[PDB]
This record gives sequence, C-alpha cells and structure tokens, in this order.
Amino acid sequence: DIVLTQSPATLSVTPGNSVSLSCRASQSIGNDLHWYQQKSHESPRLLIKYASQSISGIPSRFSGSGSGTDFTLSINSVETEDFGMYFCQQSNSWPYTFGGGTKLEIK
Amino acid sequence: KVFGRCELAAAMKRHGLDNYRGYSLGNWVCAAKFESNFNTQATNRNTDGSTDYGILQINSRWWCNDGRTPGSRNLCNIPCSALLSSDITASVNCAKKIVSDGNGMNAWVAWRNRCKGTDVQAWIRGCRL
Amino acid sequence: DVQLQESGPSLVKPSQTLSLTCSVTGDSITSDYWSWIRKFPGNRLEYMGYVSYSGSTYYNPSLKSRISITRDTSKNQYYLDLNSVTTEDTATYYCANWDGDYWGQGTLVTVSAA
Repeated sequence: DIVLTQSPATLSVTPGNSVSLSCRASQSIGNDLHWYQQKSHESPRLLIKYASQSISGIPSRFSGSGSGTDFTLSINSVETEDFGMYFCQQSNSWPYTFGGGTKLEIK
Repeated sequence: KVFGRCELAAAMKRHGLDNYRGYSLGNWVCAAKFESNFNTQATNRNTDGSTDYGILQINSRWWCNDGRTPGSRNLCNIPCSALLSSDITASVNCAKKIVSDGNGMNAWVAWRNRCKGTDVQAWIRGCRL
Repeated sequence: DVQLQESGPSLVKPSQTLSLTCSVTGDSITSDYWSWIRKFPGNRLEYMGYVSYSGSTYYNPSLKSRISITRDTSKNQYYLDLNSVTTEDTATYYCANWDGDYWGQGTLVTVSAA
C-alpha cells in the first residue's frame, strides 16, 4: 500500500513565524493528498484537499502545494490555535493511508 | 469552453486522473469525448427531470444539486452550476467520488458504449503531457 | 446542517465483536459515502473502510476480513462491526463522510480481558 512519510516529526515555532510541513508518498499519487489537523480529545479537521484546494471555513493562512510524491502544507504566520497534530492522507488508491503526523508546538 | 483532445489530457493529468482508482488517463479523455465532446458547458435534460452537466455530464438526480430535479441526492455535495465551468476542478472532484463507488466508470453511459473495451490509450497518444 | 455521532460500548472483551453506530442527522444516509477511521494510542490513524451509494464496501486489508460496514436508511444510521478483537484494536473510533467535512466526536473503545 502507499506509505506516507511526514517530516519533521515535530516542529517548534513562535507565534507569528511561518512553517511548512512535508509529506512524501512511496509512489506517485497525483494530487490526491489531503491535510488534516487534529488536537487532543478532538476529531480530525480537513484543512486542504487535493494537494492545494482551499476549504470553506479554514483560515486563509493554510495553503497546500505539490503533486506526485512530494507535498507541503504551509502555515503563514502561525497562531496559537494552530498548535496540534497535522496528518496527510492519500486517496489515490485503496486502502487510503495516513502519514505518521507532524506535531506543531510553541517554541 | 471546448477543450482540444491533448489539452484536456494534460489538464486531467494535472488534476490527478492519470491512474485514479484503477482507471488510466485514456479512459477519462475518451469519456469526455463521448459524453460532452469536450464541451465544459454541455447540458442534457433527461426524461426523469434530471439534467447531465458539463465535461463529464454529471447527473442532477444522483451527484449534483440543480434545485429542479425530483429525488435529488447530491452525492457530490456540489451545485450543478459548479460543473459548468471552464475550470474542470469541480467536475474532476466529483468524477473521482463517482468512480470511488463499486460501479466505477460504468456511471458514464457514453464511456460504457464507446470507450470500455476499446484502445483507450489512443486518446492520449500523440500528446505533449 | 449535518451532524454525526458515534455510539456503542466503550469496553469490550478480547475475541468479541466490537459494534459501533453512527447516527446521521440533518440529511439522508443515501446522500453520501460513509466511513470509519480509528486512531491508535500512539497517534497512528487508520482508514478502516467506507460504504458508497451502491452499497459497495471498501475495507482496509489490515483488518483481515474482520470488518463489516452496513447501513439502515430507516434509522438513518450506519454501522461498524469488527469481529475477534484483540488489545491491538483499542483505539478511538470516528465516523465521517467520505469527503471528510463531517466527523463524529469520536469514541474510545478499550479491549481488555478485565
């Protein structure tokens, strides 16, 4: 099955600064890569779909980029409400798979 | 907008249809050819009161909501108007959900009658992708 | 608007069948594809499977045929049945639509001999 590897595993940042999170697929998945945010005691929240498509109700500071095997989730000027876990998920082939996640923490 | 064959092939590849859930790119280009003749604005009123919309003739009884179709289910959670754009983004997103059902591309009658079983690769041959 | 909510036992015994229900309110279950996702104690997420409009199902091979996803339009609910569970099945279970826009709150299910 498709394996998604996320890096770094953890990223510390000070509110106001920007960050970019990486997700790489073991094989090409076109643009079928989505990004989720998950906080303790809460269900995942879809942030970006199909690599770079925006989602209504999500802060504009979140953007996605990439195609094939290398993808990135960027947060322009991190806010405290952004601290938590970020997971990428591919839907190009069944079974759908998730990356191991990147933890974003305050520095 | 009326896409050129190779133009749509490149666009669909960029939109991730080059091998999506087991279907090669040629299948999608061939489907568009016989469903809408590459016309993003194509519409077809059906006997059951539904209408097929866009480049991939997505139906208003099952997939999109046009607010005038009896028994509408809106499986793609999208207004049919979004499928009548020169930008194929919405049509591709919905097509992907449609093909993620066990029926696969059999949802497209034209594809079934004119593409399935044929050399679909020919639809992307001779193209800069 | 649409709302999803998981319900069912929070504690089960090894080898038994874990069964959860996802109640959908706000729209018909015949208007979308429905999924089950779970998160293991170590922050690992697994897409268990989904059922599409035709009734066709897709299950993660990792579940070795122990999973079944069904629907009940009259009650507007869909279900997850996981047979012969072990401690490895302890996790937080979530139901969500295929698009990923609607998710339940998630429910923790612990598999223990006790």
